[PDB]
Amino acid sequence: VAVERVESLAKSGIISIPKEYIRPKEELESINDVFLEEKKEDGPQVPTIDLKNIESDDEKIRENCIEELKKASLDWGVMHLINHGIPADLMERVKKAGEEFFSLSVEEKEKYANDQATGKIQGYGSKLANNASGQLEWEDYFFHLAYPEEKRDLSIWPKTPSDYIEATSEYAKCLRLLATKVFKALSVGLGLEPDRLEKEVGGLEELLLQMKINYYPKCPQPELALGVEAHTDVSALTFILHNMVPGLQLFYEGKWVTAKCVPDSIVMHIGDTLEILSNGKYKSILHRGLVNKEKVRISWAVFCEPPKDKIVLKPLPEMVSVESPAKFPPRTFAQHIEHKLFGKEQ
Ligand SMILES: O=C1c2c(O)cc(O)cc2O[C@@H](c2ccc(O)c(O)c2)[C@@H]1O
Ligand SMILES: O=C1c2c(O)cc(O)cc2O[C@H](c2ccc(O)c(O)c2)[C@H]1O
Ligand SMILES: O=C(O)CCC(=O)C(=O)O
Ligand SMILES: [Fe+3]
Repeated sequence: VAVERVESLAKSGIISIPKEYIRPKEELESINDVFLEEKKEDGPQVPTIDLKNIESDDEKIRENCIEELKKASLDWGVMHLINHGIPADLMERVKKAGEEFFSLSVEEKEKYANDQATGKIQGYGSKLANNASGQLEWEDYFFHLAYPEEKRDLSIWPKTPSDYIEATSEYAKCLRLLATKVFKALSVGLGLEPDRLEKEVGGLEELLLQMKINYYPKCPQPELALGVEAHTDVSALTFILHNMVPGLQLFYEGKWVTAKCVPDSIVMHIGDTLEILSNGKYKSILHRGLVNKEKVRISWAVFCEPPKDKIVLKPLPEMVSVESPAKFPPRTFAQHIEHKLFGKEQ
């Protein structure tokens, strides 16, 4: 087998992209210039949610915050979080370190190469074709478990820069605390006890935080390919950071909306796991990512997942009634992923 990285392809000189990266004719029609889309101020826009008072002593003020978070989650399922409590400089250090790692040569990064054939899913890689179509996406990435600390495999974490492990582990610790706050506000919104949702996804013991760094090289024909294909996140919650280069688009009310860059904010996605548990109340939105020919785009996504086999996911009893039948059958995290993959393959 040959090992092809998109970064190498982007530097091979080619002025035209391989056939494997061109989307189907029907899909190409919806792809435009990400820079112009970013400028449009008409139509629905991704909501910005302020979490300053999410845990305020003032009852009226606290409830107003919880209510705004609830509404955005029921409608969009995605949002720009501000006043989230995570130090701005810590985030700068995480991004700087990621940029230094991907700044190394491909040959150097290959020393961290993953190997799916033997179950080694953590490390440097690029998505391999997994079905008849043979479609490929314009991106490389690095994936690894970031929390709980005792479950980590530090041996595969970048050794360059020297502070990658230190900054990434502290950031992971901060996100874990923020997740607990979001889970409580969301529980209360559904009329459940404060600790209900986080408990159903594994609690402090079983809940996992996976880190995926997405690297999108410049593309010579940006309107024929996608950085990431259209999909919904299978996680409970997803927290993302980026390098102020536009690219994320959301499929809202039948149309692809382009997300704007909001300084010091953190994008949060409601994932399939919470959508299933709430029987469809909280939305797991369809989204994708565009590439361009002028700037390299990078993003840092942290997926909060429940144990893959230990828990059977299904609508909670309180969310199901004769008038509101279950919208999803019972399945584990692993079985859910397999079902989604089985869909496209078929
Ligand atoms: O490789 C993958 C993957 C993985 O290696 C480890 C893990 O813990 C979760 C994962 O999730 C998969 C997935 C599949 C379909 C989706 O719609 C989606 O959002 C995510 C993904 O393919
Ligand atoms: O969307 C994604 C995703 C998600 O939504 C939820 C989740 O819990 C894990 C995830 O991880 C995906 C992934 C991991 C390793 C890979 O090698 C890869 O190609 C893809 C990512 O794509
Ligand atoms: O790069 C982004 O904005 C997000 C990519 C994405 O959807 C994912 O990694 O699941
Ligand atoms: Fe996603």
